[PDB]
Amino acid sequence: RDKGAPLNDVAPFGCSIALEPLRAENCAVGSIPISIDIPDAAFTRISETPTVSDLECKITECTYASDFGGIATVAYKSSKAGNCPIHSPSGVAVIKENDVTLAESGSFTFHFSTANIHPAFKLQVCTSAVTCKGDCKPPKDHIVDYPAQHTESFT
Amino acid sequence: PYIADCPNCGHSRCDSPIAIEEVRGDAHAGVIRIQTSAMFGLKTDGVDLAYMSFMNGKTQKSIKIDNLHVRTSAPCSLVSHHGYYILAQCPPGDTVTVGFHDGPNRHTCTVAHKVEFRPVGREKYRHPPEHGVELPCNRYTHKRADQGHYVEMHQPGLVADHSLLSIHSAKVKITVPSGAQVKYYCKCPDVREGITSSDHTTTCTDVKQCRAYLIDNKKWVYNSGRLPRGEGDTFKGKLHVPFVPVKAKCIATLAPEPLVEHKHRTLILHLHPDHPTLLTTRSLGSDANPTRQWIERPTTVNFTVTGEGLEYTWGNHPPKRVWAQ
Repeated sequence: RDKGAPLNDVAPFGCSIALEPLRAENCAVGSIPISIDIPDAAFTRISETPTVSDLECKITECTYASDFGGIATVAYKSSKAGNCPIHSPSGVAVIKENDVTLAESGSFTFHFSTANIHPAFKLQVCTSAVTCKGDCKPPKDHIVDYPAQHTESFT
Repeated sequence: PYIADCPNCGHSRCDSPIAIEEVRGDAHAGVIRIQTSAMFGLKTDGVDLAYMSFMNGKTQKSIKIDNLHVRTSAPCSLVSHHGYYILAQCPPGDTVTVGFHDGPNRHTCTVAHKVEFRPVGREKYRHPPEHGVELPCNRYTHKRADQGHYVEMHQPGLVADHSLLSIHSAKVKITVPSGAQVKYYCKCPDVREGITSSDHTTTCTDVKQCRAYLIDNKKWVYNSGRLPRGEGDTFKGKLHVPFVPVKAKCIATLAPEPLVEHKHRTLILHLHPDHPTLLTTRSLGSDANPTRQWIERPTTVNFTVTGEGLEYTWGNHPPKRVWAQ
């Protein structure tokens, strides 16, 4: 009753604690150089996924925010029809969808989140790059847990 | 049922059988474990925990528990008795004040001991509620089937009993309880040990200069500080404690929910507790910048939340978290 406060209430860089193996959970700080050896069986050979090039990408309502409020239609121009994994190799944009299904050259919006007013991020739709350039809008409603954006830089 | 010297026994220092030692207001659940020098529980022989054996005279009195009263600043609530020992749910109190009613007399015993009951949690109540979260308090059991510790309980030393030292019409006359061992001599020169039946005293005459003693070690005792040593030996009598402190989850505290209010990277929080609540936070940057303050008075507070996040702990209510981009 004349103590000090607990490290799960005074620590830095975001940790939680247990009287358990004496861990300090979930300490969000810095980076980790991670490397994986995938099973080659899990790969799909390149000649079986649709080639998607001759496409077009554009935002439609980009939300300059944390939750995946950023969206963008993509004028998919496929060869076959099927799945197509997606990612922005630039860390500007973080995407909710890992994979998008494709008919023969349709269009499918995805969700994302950014931190720069003019998100000029590449999007790699299963070996087809594209700039989803545009402009974003600030939100209004910021009191709930932690983000998916985590990409703040010079903007 | 041992008898010792109660400190403020109604009037002043008597010798009560319920002489209170080892008050333990160290748990959380409104409970204190106490030791009387009296051994209530079963009778002298074999029956019914809910009966009542203290010492009257050299003798026990194994009868009903009818009107026990532990109390403090307010009257406590009994929880359970076993052996010398009682558990009772008490409020806080500067003292502890115990007593039954034999029926002809109040016959209580009282003692000093600093008592409090913080519940476990960042809420500093004065008392356990009916509701709220459960979380790991420290507390004593209801039960007796208990071995987690044991305290030494070897013999009694002698005791005084000048009811023995009658007069043989000119000489001071000792007797014996049941053939017990009476340790005897007087300031004058006469019988010097005393291991006897009822003796007389050839030499001295006055009752007030003789050794009225009772080596009656047919039943061991608690090793109270208010015991005279049995000088002969450390006899056996290792004996358990019933009321072990256990990891009960007390029905426990909870503070009323906060009023969350948005501002630009800032939480205004109009706040309004029931009791003093320790609030605290952790700005999750590697700059921690935490805060602590017991809040009992309702207060609108503020928190400069950063970009990456903050967390928020309204008492033992679970920790919240917040994105303030």
